[PDB]
Amino acid sequence: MGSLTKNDNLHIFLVCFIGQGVVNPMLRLGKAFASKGLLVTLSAPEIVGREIRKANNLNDDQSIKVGNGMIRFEFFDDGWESVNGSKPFDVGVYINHLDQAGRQKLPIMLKKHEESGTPVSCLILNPLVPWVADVADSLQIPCATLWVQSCASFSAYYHYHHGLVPFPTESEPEIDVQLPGMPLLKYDEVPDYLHPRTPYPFFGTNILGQFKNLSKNFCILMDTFYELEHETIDSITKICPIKPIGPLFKIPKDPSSNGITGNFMKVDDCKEWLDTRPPSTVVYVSVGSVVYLKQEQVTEMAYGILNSEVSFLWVLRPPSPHVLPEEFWEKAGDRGKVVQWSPQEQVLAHPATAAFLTHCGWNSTQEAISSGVPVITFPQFGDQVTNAKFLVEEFKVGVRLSRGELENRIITRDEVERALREITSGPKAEEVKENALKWKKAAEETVAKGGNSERNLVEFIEEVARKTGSKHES
Amino acid sequence: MGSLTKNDNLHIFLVCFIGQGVVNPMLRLGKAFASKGLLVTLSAPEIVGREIRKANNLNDDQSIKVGNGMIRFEFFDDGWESVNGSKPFDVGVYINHLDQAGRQKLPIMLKKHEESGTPVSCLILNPLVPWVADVADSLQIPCATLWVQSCASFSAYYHYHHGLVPFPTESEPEIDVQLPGMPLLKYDEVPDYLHPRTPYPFFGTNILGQFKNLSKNFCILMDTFYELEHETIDSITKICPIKPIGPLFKIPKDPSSNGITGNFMKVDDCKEWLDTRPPSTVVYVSVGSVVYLKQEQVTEMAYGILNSEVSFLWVLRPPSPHVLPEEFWEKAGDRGKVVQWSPQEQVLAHPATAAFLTHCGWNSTQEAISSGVPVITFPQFGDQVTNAKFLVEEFKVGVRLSRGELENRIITRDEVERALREITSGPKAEEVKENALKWKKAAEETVAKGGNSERNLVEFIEEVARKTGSKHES
Ligand SMILES: O=c1ccn([C@@H]2O[C@H](COP(=O)(O)OP(=O)(O)O)[C@@H](O)[C@H]2O)c(=O)[nH]1
Ligand SMILES: O=c1ccn([C@@H]2O[C@H](COP(=O)(O)OP(=O)(O)O)[C@@H](O)[C@H]2O)c(=O)[nH]1
Repeated sequence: MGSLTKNDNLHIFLVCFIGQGVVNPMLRLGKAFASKGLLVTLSAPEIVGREIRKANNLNDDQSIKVGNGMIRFEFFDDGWESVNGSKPFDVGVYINHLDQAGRQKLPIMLKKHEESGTPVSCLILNPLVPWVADVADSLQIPCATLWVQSCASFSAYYHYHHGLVPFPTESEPEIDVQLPGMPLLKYDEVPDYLHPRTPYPFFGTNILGQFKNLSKNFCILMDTFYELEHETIDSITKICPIKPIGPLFKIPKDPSSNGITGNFMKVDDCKEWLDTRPPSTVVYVSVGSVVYLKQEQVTEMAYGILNSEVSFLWVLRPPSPHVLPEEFWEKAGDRGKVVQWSPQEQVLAHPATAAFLTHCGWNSTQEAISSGVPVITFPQFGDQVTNAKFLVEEFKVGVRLSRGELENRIITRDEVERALREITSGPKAEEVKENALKWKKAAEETVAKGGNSERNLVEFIEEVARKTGSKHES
Repeated sequence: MGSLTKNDNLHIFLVCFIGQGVVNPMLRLGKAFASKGLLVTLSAPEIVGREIRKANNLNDDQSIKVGNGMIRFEFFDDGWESVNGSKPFDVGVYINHLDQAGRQKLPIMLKKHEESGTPVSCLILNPLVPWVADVADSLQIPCATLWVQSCASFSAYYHYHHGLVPFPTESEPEIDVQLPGMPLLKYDEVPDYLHPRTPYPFFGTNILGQFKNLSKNFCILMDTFYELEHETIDSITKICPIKPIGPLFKIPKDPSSNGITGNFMKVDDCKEWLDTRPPSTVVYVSVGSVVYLKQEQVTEMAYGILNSEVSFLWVLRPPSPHVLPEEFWEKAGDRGKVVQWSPQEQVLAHPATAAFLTHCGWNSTQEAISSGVPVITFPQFGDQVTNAKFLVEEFKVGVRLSRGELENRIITRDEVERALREITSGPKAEEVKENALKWKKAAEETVAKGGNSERNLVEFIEEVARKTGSKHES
């Protein structure tokens, strides 16, 4: 191999987009790198940097030490407030703006790190900023992308963008889709951003932008694990350099980096009330922050919860409706608790928790899998309808409530009551609970030393080290 | 009459509920009283007082001088944050809480004003705090209520609560309702909070609480004017002591009190862009802050606006979606402006404004009438469907777009385009514009010296003065 003529650290430079859905997985990846001694720069537009500085207490240089590793923050000015003015935020307009502004700002940052003696070893982007890979390719800087949805969802978008398999069109809106290494998907089980009936076609186009220059990333980091989607991963690896490294939230947390958070919203305290509950009795209900439920759907949920008589912890976050029935609060004093934002990981790990009524976002899908908590699937849009199909039919840890908002119907209180009673007692409840405990074990092993996800991460670091030549001068 | 043996001022004590929809009309009434030399106390729960102190710059005693009159603020602790805790806000829960807390706090405030030499002469409440009239009656303190919807809407709720006329029920959901002095209302033209199909039955119950003890108010102040609803007012006055004093926003504003505002949201600047527009060309589009439009409806609005080719000023306020088509912004550079919160009164008074696409809330309905601006009716829920029927069929200043969200259908872009083109040219556009200019004149006269609304206000002040005996000691 040759005698050592240099002993440089590596410098990982992550580039975020907007919102907690990108910052948190990106920040979790950066904390893993910093615990292994690498210098990590979390970079983001200034509109994100305002929320990061407000949520945390960053010092004058905005950096924390983790051994010889480090997590530092470098926010760049996207010029958005000056250009956008009084207009309401439009993510379709913004993503194009960040493309132009990012291509101007990133080379300046990278050139400065080169002059300052801290050259960037690897850029890591996400699907909504694929221009990072263009700048990386032009500078001969290795780059990788962090896919934060399931591998099933990746395979759907890949085959759609490349036209490798017939998808539902306006002429045939209801044909099934058979993807390699996947179960057969119904027309409404494909990530419905890609379906012609979607009200959000722009969300699909934005995700599809990752695939136009995907081959510029030498590695596709995935927030999933091999045991969970082994058949889909086997089929995709033959085409793309994907490497499952998830669940990102289950990687061992280093205490010297646990002070940093990517969550921007206040967290209500659920631990105190959960501790008073008998084990495996509370049904945790949450649709996240992006889902906005109509009043009529909330009412049927309240009556279903009330008629089911189950104990519950309901995350009912309003915008800036929603009134619950009066009879609900008469009985809620003994049975349930209603909050606006819960500590979901802590809640799913509590011994009082029995099930998770969820909208089936991929983070929640993985957190339920990793916690051994069975689910009631209540998908709304996007890849949720896909995650819901896997939770119930493939992972076999779930009970179905709805098929997504494109079904265009209110889920009645009788449907809510039946699903709640089914996940809490009877033969189906025992089956999905047992399967969920086998997924909890598999998730805890893949991130442990020697696990599939842990090995792929160290392999990525070593591959970066080889490309950088961190121990051989030139 | 007798020799004068005292020379006291009056003390008007207004009690608000929550939100700008109550604070602003209440504050406008208080400013009118203070310009006529009366001491005015604007009272509200502390959760409102936080927004009032943040929006304004109140001194240590929180009072402004207007001649010998005065506007002062006295916020009381409703104990809500301690009781509610981590629960999301529920107006159904809150209104009952404010009932219990209000009945405890108001007598303490009133008793203190009595001991401090500033006894309250008249209490003025609103329909969502009718317990004020109970406390006023027990203390022999005159009280009046401020009805902030149309007289047509009052007559609907009055006859419903008293069962004087058959309304739509679950058995007969589609029968018409004939109210005295009113045009025939279709089943979906009754304020739909009262219809069995409403998703918000609690909003109707809350308003109906005003009528259970309405007869304790010696006067019912109305934010309408006689010329506008003369036939309905004639029929109601025979039963109830109503006195139209509106439009409240068109009462002459005193400069020494114009610094106080009841609006809590930031105001984008539209005057600069409107000044560059040729006269009577811009279609102002706004659904207020309470209406939350789905993405699919926003898309059709954008394409209708774009295909209509009209100039526009669109108030598109998102919660804390909503993405507009890319083709929209290519053409919006020359034709339109999109903001999050506009100065609506200033916008409706600008000579460039041509029409108002509105959700037909009563404040917006009156502001369009008072400004001489024709409307496209786009009602959502509540009394809006009633205001929309009057705007188009009775006031004859409007063009109909939809019949409310209970119709349960997306208004297509072709319907948006047809309505936009109809209000901006052709014979209907000339007719509704001419009628709107006749309502502008009638509105400006009723608030001027000698007008119907102005006389009813001075008559109310004199009646308070007689009950108080402000010039004769005992
Ligand atoms: O009350 C809540 C709801 C959600 N979450 C977290 O927020 C993220 C949302 O995940 P998901 O991908 O399902 O939501 P989406 O992308 O659909 O908004 C997850 O990490 C959850 O654990 C949380 O901490 N508290
Ligand atoms: O962009 C906007 C929208 C509304 N308004 C004002 O807010 C009030 C809302 O009136 P309305 O009763 O129609 O609304 P709602 O009660 O339905 O929310 C009116 O005084 C409007 O002039 C405003 O100043 N700017």
